[PDB]
Amino acid sequence: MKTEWPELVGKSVEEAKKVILQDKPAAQIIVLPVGTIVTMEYRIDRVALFVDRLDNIAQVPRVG
Amino acid sequence: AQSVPYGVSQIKAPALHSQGYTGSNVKVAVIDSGIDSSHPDLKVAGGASMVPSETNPFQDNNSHGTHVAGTVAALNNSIGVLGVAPSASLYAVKVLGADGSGQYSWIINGIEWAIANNMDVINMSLGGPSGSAALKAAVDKAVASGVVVVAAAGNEGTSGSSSTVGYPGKYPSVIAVGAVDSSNQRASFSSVGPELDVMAPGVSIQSTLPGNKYGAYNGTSMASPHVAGAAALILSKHPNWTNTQVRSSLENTTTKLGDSFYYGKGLINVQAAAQHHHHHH
Ligand SMILES: [Ca+2]
Ligand code: NA
Repeated sequence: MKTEWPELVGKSVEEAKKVILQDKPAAQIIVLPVGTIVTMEYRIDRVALFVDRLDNIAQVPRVG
Repeated sequence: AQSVPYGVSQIKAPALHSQGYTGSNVKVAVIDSGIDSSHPDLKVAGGASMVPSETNPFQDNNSHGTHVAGTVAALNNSIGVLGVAPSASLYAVKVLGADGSGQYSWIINGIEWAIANNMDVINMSLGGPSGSAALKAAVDKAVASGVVVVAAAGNEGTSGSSSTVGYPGKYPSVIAVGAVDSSNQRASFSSVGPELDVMAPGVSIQSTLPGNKYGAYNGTSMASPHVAGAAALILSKHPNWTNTQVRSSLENTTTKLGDSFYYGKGLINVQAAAQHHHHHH
């Protein structure tokens, strides 16, 4: 079971969503700016995507 | 009938309650997504919002801050859950929007508000992978000012021999808290490293949710308020103890678990912390 996507760093947010939804179709995806502070709860159903100001992935996506 | 979530029992908070100490007159800022002040199992004493587009700190559009608040201080009554420090003066310092995220300057503004309003304890169930000089300066100033500052260690799990504790937990002035389950086993997501200080329950933690609901959440976010609530119990029993002393009392009386890289000093034990003489059990 895949829970991290290091190969998506540097890709567009659009390609990242498509790939994550192929691997985990029930994923609850949220897009946030990289370099913010966020809640520290753990949700097995969630994949947060952290993007730079150009909307490319700037941190390894993972479940949580 | 009220229920006592297992984690409140596991850190031995009921021993303090039976001695008569419940966090009365101790001011605790939950620096987070707000707190739903309409919940009948919470009493919110005050607060402020640093989120430019969400100006009401007593409206929690995410749910996270309300859950964290209930672990700190859900009321002692015949409903819902019981908090670690059910008489604490609870302050909603909203620095995260509905989406669970905040700018560094918003978190810093909240820490500054807490200092200016004489908070005794700050809980920050929040984090990010990078620090900043201004963030470190804010937490250091709060600690220099006498505030006990507690944060989630992060949910990054393991990465070989590398530390995965996030900020502000990773700063020396902040107590970084990892998560265990009811068997005292580290949760697989709990961050690791030499900055991990103590552990507290962070798996399947029942607490208050907005709109008069309850539910079980997971995370180092859930572990952190057990320690912030414990700090408030300790201060209610020893109101002249400094933050330095409160911090040492929690660190020095943990139940040691595994290696410190994974478990820090072990599970907090607030009964032992609130005695005069401290040792590990
Ligand atoms: Ca209650
Ligand atoms: Na720290």
